[PDB]
Amino acid sequence: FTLIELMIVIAIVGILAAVALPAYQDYTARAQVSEAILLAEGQKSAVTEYYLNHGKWPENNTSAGVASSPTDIKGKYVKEVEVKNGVVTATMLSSGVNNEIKGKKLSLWARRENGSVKWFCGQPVTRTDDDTVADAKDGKEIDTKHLPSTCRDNFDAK
Amino acid sequence: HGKWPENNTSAGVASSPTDIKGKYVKEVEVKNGVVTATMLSSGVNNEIKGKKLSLWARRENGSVKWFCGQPVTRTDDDTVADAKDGKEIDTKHLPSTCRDNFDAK
Amino acid sequence: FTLIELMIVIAIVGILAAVALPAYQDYTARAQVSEAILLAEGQKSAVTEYYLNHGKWPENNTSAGVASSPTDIKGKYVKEVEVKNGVVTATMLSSGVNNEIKGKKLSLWARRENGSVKWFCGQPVTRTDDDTVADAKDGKEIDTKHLPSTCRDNFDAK
Amino acid sequence: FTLIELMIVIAIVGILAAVALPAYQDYTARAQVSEAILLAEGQKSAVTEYYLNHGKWPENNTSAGVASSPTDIKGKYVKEVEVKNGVVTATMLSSGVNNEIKGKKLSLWARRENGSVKWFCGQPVTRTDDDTVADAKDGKEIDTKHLPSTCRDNFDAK
Ligand SMILES: *[C@@H]1O[C@H](CO)[C@@H](NC(C)=O)[C@H](O[C@H]2O[C@H](CO)[C@H](O)[C@H](O)[C@H]2O)[C@H]1NC(C)=O
Ligand SMILES: *[C@@H]1O[C@H](CO)[C@@H](NC(C)=O)[C@H](O[C@H]2O[C@H](CO)[C@H](O)[C@H](O)[C@H]2O)[C@H]1NC(C)=O
Ligand SMILES: *[C@@H]1O[C@H](CO)[C@@H](NC(C)=O)[C@H](O[C@H]2O[C@H](CO)[C@H](O)[C@H](O)[C@H]2O)[C@H]1NC(C)=O
Ligand SMILES: *[C@@H]1O[C@H](CO)[C@@H](NC(C)=O)[C@H](O[C@H]2O[C@H](CO)[C@H](O)[C@H](O)[C@H]2O)[C@H]1NC(C)=O
Repeated sequence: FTLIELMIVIAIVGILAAVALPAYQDYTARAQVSEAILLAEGQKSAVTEYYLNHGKWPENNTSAGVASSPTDIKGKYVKEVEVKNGVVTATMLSSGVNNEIKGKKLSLWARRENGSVKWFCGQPVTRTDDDTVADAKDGKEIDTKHLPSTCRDNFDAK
Repeated sequence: HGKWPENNTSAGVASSPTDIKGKYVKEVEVKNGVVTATMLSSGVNNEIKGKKLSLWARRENGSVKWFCGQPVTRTDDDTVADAKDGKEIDTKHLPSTCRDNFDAK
Repeated sequence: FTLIELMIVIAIVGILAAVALPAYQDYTARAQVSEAILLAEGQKSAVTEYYLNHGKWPENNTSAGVASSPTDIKGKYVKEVEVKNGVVTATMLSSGVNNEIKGKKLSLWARRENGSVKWFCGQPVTRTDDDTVADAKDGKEIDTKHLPSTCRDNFDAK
Repeated sequence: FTLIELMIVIAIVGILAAVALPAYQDYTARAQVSEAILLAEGQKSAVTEYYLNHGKWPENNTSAGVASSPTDIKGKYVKEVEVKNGVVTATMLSSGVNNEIKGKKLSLWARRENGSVKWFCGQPVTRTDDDTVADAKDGKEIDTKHLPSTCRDNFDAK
């Protein structure tokens, strides 16, 4: 006979949350990845200096002169950050993150410019030789959709 | 947090179920993300008082989707089941938008 | 004989407002707290620098090099922000806020990482020693329900 | 002899619409103003930076580094947004709006905090000196009833 204004408006806010659910869920993940990136960076300094001073990429965190323990460079969504031959990889925690990005990671690596180096940011990579890396293809890479426009670099970016 | 709120206080709502009541609603309790609403005993039909429904959600991964239907219990973080017991509001009294089954996806 | 469509629909919008009342009232409070947090932050800079440059936490706002007057770091819902030995506490005004959060506050404190510091955000805390704080247990803490997921830190968080 | 249930219920929905008419008509206007406010903001950035970098308020849009043309910062209910000496005013279109708010506007202005500035939001204002504005009293101000609780600032708010 009457009461449908309360019933529909409680059910439009319910469906509004369902539509606002995936937007906040990738905005959210995309936000948790933007930090793995900040934790990865700032460690470029150590790595850059080590390379320019010696001409060899730092083998591990201790070589680069950073928390000798990967797990000591963690965060809220970051379970750690390891330096492996100049390549700095950031791992996403398992608690406090999206759902399709946890335990997932990215990498920052550089290239000899000769007198200086240039840095790249993208999906996990392994270093082959002092001037070549390759996709750490394995299945734990953070999905392209979660990576900034500034971190879409490919293993062979120059 | 990636975990469903255990109770009202966890969800950050009137720590007391009875504090989320109404004219026909005797309360609303959050039990592991599942929100159940109980029908008062005074001021209602006759075959719906003391009866209730539930709203529960499901991880969409990055977001969640909500369901509305007859009382349900949460089993695991992504599974609930009919709170079969006899106090569910009869299908005839539920909107077309609240006919969801325990296994709706 | 007739007119119940106008009577029920005016009474469903009335009860719709009553159901929409607590949702807007915690969404609202949760919004007024999210600012006390923004006012508290951005003062991390002063405090961080003071600590790293001297190895001692700033005793008060003036030491940290900020509005020497706590009341000078207020807002709409924020009655102020005081720095007490590196701990930055934000107080909720008494006018313009929820109802169960006014005159209530939170704290931001940091911890020596050795070469850098890490910040925490949560319910009011007091500093004991240069690397230890404790619950400013007293009854004026902003209730957990009003605090973001990013500001649920405990006095002993590391 | 009979048919009054159809006659009354068609006439209760008719009067229900008449009662729901003013509610949707201020909820509506109040909604069209909330945007003039969003269009006004986000231009605070340009204005803030211009002031902090030079110590003088941007004279006009071009100075602030925004669509050199006021009319280029319009919307659905917004006919434009002009920056006049740091004061940003938003004008309500003439088509697509309430009825007692079209061609009407509001202003956002700031104040030197010394090292930073604080923003205000309210009824149209004019800038007198670098730290003083005044009511642009003229009759085209959006009525207090249509302004959010967050945009009730007076010319002398500090
Ligand atoms: C740090 O990175 C260096 C990269 O050249 C690496 N050196 C070489 C030649 O690979 C360092 O390892 C050397 O020093 C450690 C010290 O304990 C050890 O002796 C290794 O045998 C030697 O290669 C890297 N340091 C560490 C601690 O691994
Ligand atoms: C709120 O829901 C939480 C869901 O994870 C739940 N935590 C866990 C781990 O189940 C909270 O309970 C925790 O906190 C309370 C606080 O008194 C108590 O210490 C419990 O032992 C602990 O599990 C839920 N909060 C409450 C108040 O129940
Ligand atoms: C600022 O924080 C400092 C933290 O070390 C604190 N110093 C010490 C040793 O606690 C400053 O106080 C010192 O300087 C003021 C200046 O008037 C005064 O002389 C105090 O006696 C002295 O401790 C803090 N500055 C202020 C103004 O309190
Ligand atoms: C932008 O705002 C400035 C605020 O100081 C204003 N400058 C002054 C001194 O008022 C700019 O105007 C100056 O530059 C324009 C450029 O054509 C013109 O030369 C004016 O004479 C000069 O005042 C403002 N820029 C514009 C384009 O108005």
